[PDB]
Amino acid sequence: AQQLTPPAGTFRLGISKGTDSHWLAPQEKVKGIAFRWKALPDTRGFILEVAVTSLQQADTLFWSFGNCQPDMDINVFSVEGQAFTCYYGESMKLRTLQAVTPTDDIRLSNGRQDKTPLLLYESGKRTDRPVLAGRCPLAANSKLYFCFYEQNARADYNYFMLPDLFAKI
Amino acid sequence: AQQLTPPAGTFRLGISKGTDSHWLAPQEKVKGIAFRWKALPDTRGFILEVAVTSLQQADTLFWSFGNCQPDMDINVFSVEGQAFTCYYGESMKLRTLQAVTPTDDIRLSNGRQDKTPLLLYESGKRTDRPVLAGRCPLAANSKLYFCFYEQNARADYNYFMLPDLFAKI
Repeated sequence: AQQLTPPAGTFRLGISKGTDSHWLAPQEKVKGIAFRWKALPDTRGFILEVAVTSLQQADTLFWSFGNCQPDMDINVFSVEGQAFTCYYGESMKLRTLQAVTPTDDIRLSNGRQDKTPLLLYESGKRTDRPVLAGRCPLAANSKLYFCFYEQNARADYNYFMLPDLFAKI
Repeated sequence: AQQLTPPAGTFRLGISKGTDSHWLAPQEKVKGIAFRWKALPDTRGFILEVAVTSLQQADTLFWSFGNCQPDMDINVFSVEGQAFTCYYGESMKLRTLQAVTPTDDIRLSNGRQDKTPLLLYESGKRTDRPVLAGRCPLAANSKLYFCFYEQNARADYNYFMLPDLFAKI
């Protein structure tokens, strides 16, 4: 019901209708589109359900993900289809955020060219710290889903298992 | 017996005796120290066993690791104790290399300052693409281990499960 936030960074929602677009305000109402947010019980994170009934106000849904700390040493994204990974922090404290989106239409975009979703998506100006922008073409009587979560990086090998493993091979 | 290579990058071994140090040559023999390499049967990678018998030629073992492609967009390190992770490639094709070393004495050093292991380790010159360098103080009748391996990125959530999981919460 109430907007939930990712384990890190800023997840922003926008809508377009033809050549018109704008970023949605925190509790902004959209004609034909409803937003339900549910917290993840196991790991840190959430699922968002975009319930599309009508395309009267919006033809497309837009989203943008950015780790808005210009002081951080590391901030990189890995995109695999409709999913992405964000590595943020420093070498001595590297954190991982994982996310799953409705479409594979994800672009490394310039966060300073974000006046509207359509300007961010078609942004191409040179940037050392890009943000991610996504395009979700909408359909009536359909549901779209998002998932932002953290993964416990279970290392397959520890130093104390290595001497036995070396002798075993 | 024969030197093995990591799934990516270059793993270099060096030794020191007092204020004197040098990087070991591919089949360079060291008095009191033997190097046995074994391939990992499950995943892509290897284990190295540094068998120390005597400290007559060397009191300290040194090592370096770097991804030597300046053309490459991304190369970042995450160090957690005596273990590290390397994220290399581009956003659209990011790869992960994992490693286990004998000590937690790991530094983001400057590759250009690598004439000797002691110069690399104490390098303070600022660089955008550092190399990892570690110090392993040696002891007679002891064994040190290294492990370079790749981890199969099993994503905890997929878009197919999201509608059921949302309804389940």
